[PDB]
Amino acid sequence: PCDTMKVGGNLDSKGYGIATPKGSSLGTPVNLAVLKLSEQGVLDKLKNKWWYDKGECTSALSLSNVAGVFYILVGGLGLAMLVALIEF
Amino acid sequence: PCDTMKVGGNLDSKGYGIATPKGSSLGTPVNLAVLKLSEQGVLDKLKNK
Amino acid sequence: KTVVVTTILESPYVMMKKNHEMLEGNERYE
Amino acid sequence: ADIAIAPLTITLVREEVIDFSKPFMSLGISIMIKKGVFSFLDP
Amino acid sequence: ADIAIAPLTITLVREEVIDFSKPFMSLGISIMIKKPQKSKPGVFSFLDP
Amino acid sequence: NLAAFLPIESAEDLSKQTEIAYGTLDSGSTKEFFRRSKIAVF
Amino acid sequence: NLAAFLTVERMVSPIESAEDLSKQTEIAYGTLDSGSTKEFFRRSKIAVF
Repeated sequence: PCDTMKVGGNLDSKGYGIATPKGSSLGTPVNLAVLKLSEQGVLDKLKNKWWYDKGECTSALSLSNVAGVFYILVGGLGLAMLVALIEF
Repeated sequence: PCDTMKVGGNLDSKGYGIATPKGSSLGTPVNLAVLKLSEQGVLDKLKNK
Repeated sequence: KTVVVTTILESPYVMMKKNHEMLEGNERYE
Repeated sequence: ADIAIAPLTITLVREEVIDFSKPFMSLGISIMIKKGVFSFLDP
Repeated sequence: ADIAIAPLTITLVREEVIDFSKPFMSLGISIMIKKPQKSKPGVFSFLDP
Repeated sequence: NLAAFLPIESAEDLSKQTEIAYGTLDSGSTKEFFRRSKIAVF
Repeated sequence: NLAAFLTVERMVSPIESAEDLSKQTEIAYGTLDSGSTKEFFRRSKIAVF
């Protein structure tokens, strides 16, 4: 529902990191896999798909900032025409 | 002279990393040194300075 | 060879599929 | 288990006991808080 | 040599041959161009308000 | 006056404001980072 | 609002986009000969890069 907001900036800078137990056979290859994905740009594609794809959330003045005065003007022109025709 | 500018955003994200040859004994402690400096906020002070 | 993968349901990193009752194996997580 | 493909955050203490990889996404701590026509008469 | 405390950038190829540390500063590719050249307003700029 | 017409803003402003309540996850890098911190604000 | 400007006009200048750079062949762009930047572009497969 977009009922909240982020304020200010980041207190500390860090990164999420895959983990493995000491001496794992997976540790050496996962590093190379991460670097290859980073170079290819895959991580950015996943980020865009799961973050931006879920998105549900001087300068001159614009007709919007003054439209009210235009509404009053036209309404007045109308009231005037009505008064005149009534008198006629 | 401030006669140039950075335009747009970053195409790719990376980081600068200290390096050491394979099997160096310095590799293990340099990681810890970097993390300790980051936590203490020394790197922030150097960046600002 | 098979990897024991640990995770937590911290969206959008890990979240169950809709109607995952009919999903079996790792497919029940998206 | 044998691996953690998770939103796990790197830190000095956890490295002393387990081996992390190169970060796959960067982040930082942050704070989360709760979020006229006749306007020409406002002045 | 034995170490590189430099603005060296991490990458897959260099890791295959040498051991890096955790990044001490983050970055990204970017584009550099001549500074601005603040233009003059414009005949008929008296309508811009 | 028409011419003139035409909350917390940072962590320090949060620390100063005791009226506003702030918290973190019980077990995570965030709680540990705050607990092990030595900066005045944290 | 005219009173509010004045300064804004005196200092008006635009920018660019990396896409706008790739589209324009008239503007010339290059990188360091031996750097992570050149290698990253050489190993890339993204359309713009």
